[PDB]
Amino acid sequence: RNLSALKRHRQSLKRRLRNKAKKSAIKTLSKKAVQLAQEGKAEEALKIMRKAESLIDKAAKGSTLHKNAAARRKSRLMRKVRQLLEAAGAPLIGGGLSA
Amino acid sequence: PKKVLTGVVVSDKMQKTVTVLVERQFPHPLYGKVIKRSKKYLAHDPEEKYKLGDVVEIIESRPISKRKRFRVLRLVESGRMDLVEKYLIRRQNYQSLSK
Amino acid sequence: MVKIRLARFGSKHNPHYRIVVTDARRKRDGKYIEKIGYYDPRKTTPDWLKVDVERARYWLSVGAQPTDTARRLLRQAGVFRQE
Amino acid sequence: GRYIGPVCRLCRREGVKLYLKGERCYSPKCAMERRPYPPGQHGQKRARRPSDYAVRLREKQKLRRIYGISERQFRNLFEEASKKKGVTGSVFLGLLESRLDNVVYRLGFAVSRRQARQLVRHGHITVNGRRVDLPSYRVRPGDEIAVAEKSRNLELIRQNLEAMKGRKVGPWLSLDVEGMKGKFLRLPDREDLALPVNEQLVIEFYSR
RNA sequence: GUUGGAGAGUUUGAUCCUGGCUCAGGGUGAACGCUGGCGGCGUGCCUAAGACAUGCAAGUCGUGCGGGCCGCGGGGUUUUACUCCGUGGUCAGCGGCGGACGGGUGAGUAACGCGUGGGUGACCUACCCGGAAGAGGGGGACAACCCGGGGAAACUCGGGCUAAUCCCCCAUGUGGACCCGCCCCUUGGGGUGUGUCCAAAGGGCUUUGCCCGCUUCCGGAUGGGCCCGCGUCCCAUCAGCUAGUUGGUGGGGUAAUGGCCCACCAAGGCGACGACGGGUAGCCGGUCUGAGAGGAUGGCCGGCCACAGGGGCACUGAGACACGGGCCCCACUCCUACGGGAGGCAGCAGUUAGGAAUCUUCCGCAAUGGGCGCAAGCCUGACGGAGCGACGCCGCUUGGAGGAAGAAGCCCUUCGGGGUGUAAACUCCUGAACCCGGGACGAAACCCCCGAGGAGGGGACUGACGGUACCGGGGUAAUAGCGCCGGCCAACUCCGUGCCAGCAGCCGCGGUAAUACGGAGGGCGCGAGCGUUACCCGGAUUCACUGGGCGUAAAGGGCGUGUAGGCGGCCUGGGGCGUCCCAUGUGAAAG
Ligand code: SF4
Ligand SMILES: [Mg+2]
Ligand SMILES: [Mg+2]
Ligand SMILES: [Mg+2]
Ligand SMILES: [Mg+2]
Ligand SMILES: [Mg+2]
Ligand SMILES: [Mg+2]
Ligand SMILES: [Mg+2]
Ligand SMILES: [Mg+2]
Ligand SMILES: [Mg+2]
Ligand SMILES: [Mg+2]
Ligand SMILES: [Mg+2]
Ligand SMILES: [Mg+2]
Ligand SMILES: [Mg+2]
Ligand SMILES: [Mg+2]
Ligand SMILES: [Mg+2]
Ligand SMILES: [Mg+2]
Repeated sequence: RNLSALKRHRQSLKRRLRNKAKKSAIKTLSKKAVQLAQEGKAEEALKIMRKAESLIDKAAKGSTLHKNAAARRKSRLMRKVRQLLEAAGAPLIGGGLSA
Repeated sequence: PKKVLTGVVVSDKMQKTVTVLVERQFPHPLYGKVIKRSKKYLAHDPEEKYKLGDVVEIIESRPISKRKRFRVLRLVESGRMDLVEKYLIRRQNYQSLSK
Repeated sequence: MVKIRLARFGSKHNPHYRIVVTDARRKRDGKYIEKIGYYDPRKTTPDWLKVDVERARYWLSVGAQPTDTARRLLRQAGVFRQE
Repeated sequence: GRYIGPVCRLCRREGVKLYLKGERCYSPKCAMERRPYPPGQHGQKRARRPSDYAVRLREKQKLRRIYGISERQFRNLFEEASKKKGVTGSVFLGLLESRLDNVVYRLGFAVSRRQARQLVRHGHITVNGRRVDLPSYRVRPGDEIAVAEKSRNLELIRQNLEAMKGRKVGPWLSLDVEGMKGKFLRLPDREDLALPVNEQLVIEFYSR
């Protein structure tokens, strides 16, 4: 009586739930480095982008955070840590920051 | 063709923004007379040196605000306040239709 | 993709197709890009099949794969002859 | 489809000998050469002034009845003449004689267009070797009008084919008796076919 | 071989003028009245975006993966049972691609919605094509299935396994992305340096090869998002509207600019060139009229928009805020075993209600087209076809010739005759319908062979329309109706009627001897149609741009002053805004 191709909903929901995960994982994660970059440290902070960045890209392998939307976060996030760090610190350990 | 337009200002009263008033002159599609039609544009003056009386040029530019999609281009002449009157007086003729 | 399909016209009981290119998701008789020849299967004329064999190789190069009743026509006109 | 009614009334009503019957037409028993006045009771009674709209209707009816045709085709095959370049009044007289049911009459295969149309419609006349059973066939130049060989032996055609033998065919046709084929040469002018029609009136009619 | 313009009746004793009303014309997605034959092509719910029974319209892939199930061949512990290998088909499931195209509607929208021209240094595009470089290892998940439990179905829960083009990590890095500087145009474009980050799938066959896939990157084509100048209905009896409003700083957000969202600042924004509000309405190419200018219309063909009972909502994907996907509130409806469930024809038919009115619950993928697997092939109410309806256009038939100084009946009269009238009957001539025999075009490719899965060539299966069209032969004269007859307006007499019955679009006619009413005879116009009504344009130079007026006909403000606006004497020079000329692009197709 109905379209057996309603299966796409199943595929949709597990895709959705398998999207909210990693996308939100970028959030709280990159919400951790900023405070750390604000509250001072860099070793245990510039180490975080290192993985944060790696995840954004990994989201871009699939249909989650796709496109150059990473290049919206991967650009505006490592845009602040710099300015964050000269506020007591100066760009410290050899992480993702060029010079 | 990014539509260059030339027109007299009307205000210098907002930050980085002015009010170019340009004039269009054309016939009447029904009557052979050649009539005037005018329109007000809002422009982008980041130097804040385009001021009142300045007869300037504007261009179809990238969106800057809601009603601000044109940039200022260059200057033609500054000593033109007698036209601003014709705006200052018209809108003050608008005064006398009330209670 | 983009197709080299046909567009049927003419009176009923007189199919007159236009060897044409639309986008794939387009109606049979819509805003095509390029007509490249007429086609009648009922054989009313001696010149009953024109084909831009040079302009075809445009869209054939830029990526336009056609249908059975479209590939054979380019052969009947000789687009694949080049040797 | 056609008139199918009383014919001699037409000829009396328009005060002109409409040659529609056939052999009786030129005979001394042509109703006009018997009763030359409009029919129906008030014939001999004094006919008052023709209203300025009248005389332009009647000539229009003359031609209409001369060729045996309705008034949609008459109009539609008149619209074309008005649009088609040239003098409006005689292009119209061109696309008329081009009609198949006329030509056969002009070819003397029949003495009457009304007679001719039947022969056309019945599968007897042939154009370029094809069984054309259409009266309203715009005969184009260089066409082969002939009696179908499958029916070129009836007891009607020969009598009326013989009846022509050496008749002065229209100065625009080519008749071959026994060969039974008649080729459409050029195309007519009013000066080539003189009729009692001020065709300009039909214009002035169809402009009111 | 395209070209364009007609007026008339009506006020008065009578005339001229202004002036209005009415008519003849063309068109219809029309209906209705009376008739009614055939075929070709089209077209067919404007009304209630109201409610829908039922059937059908969105699937495809074993050359991706695992499994239940049925046939066929092989089997195993020597063994029942059973279990297994291979091949075909079917059921479903994980997975990939398609359900964002197709098809319907016109509620909404007075808006960058549409049309036109541009911009994008502000972006997107899977399947297509072209070029460069690659696929080395390891881990795992959830359904299908098994067990159990519940419900009438809907369905759902709890436990336990597992494969893969599924998930995840590491390895390399053609190359892409990012922060910070540097080389050139300039809005985020183009390189480069150091640092950081990012890849991968297998399946098959004729395996030392080929087809189909995968991953990163650049480019083309197509298809989109957005911004802008310009034109787009009425009401001035709507004269003020504005607190995200208007600009900015900064952050967010998306593929991208944005006052799209939020925080702080300064008061700014719009309007008589008509802001705000009200009413109507989808827009265009086109269509109808008009000589033109103009006026009205956008059904069906095609382009764009918006909607899928009303409304909001986000997910999935490259793409929707998605008609036949999901969620939630409202209203409606349907189902039952009463605990509870479900549904959305403005998709093809078809029903109901509303109406003056609107199609068969048909056939087939043969064709074109679309989606899937390479491929055979599946699906395709898109479509191609037929079915209904004189709704429109066109074509065609109800016979042709001969035939009476003129049968019959009917009509008129002055009784002598005159009309229907070649009209009828009659002779001949062909033969719509009918009958038989043949029988299509639309249909040559996907497939197979040779050939390299190339080029090229050879071979073969396939039709709903339809035994239709058509063709060959035979063979009967065989439906005609409607309006009008006072002027406009073509077409006349008799009878009855006697301000009654009635006709009538304007004038008007009928008040006894009617060419207007009712009937006949006859005549005029059309003809398988004819008339009525409604609407659009015209006629209406009667909103006057072409193309009008204001002494007495409707019309000069009661006068003055004056802002905005409109308009402006003579001469010279400049810029060339309007203006004019040439080229080029666009102006899609259909019209
Ligand atoms: S010419 Fe013929 S049609 Fe004319 S009236 Fe005489 S017979 Fe009758
Ligand atoms: Mg304006
Ligand atoms: Mg001229
Ligand atoms: Mg831009
Ligand atoms: Mg592009
Ligand atoms: Mg401002
Ligand atoms: Mg509306
Ligand atoms: Mg539906
Ligand atoms: Mg939820
Ligand atoms: Mg098919
Ligand atoms: Mg018909
Ligand atoms: Mg008339
Ligand atoms: Mg009386
Ligand atoms: Mg004027
Ligand atoms: Mg007076
Ligand atoms: Mg006044
Ligand atoms: Mg052009």
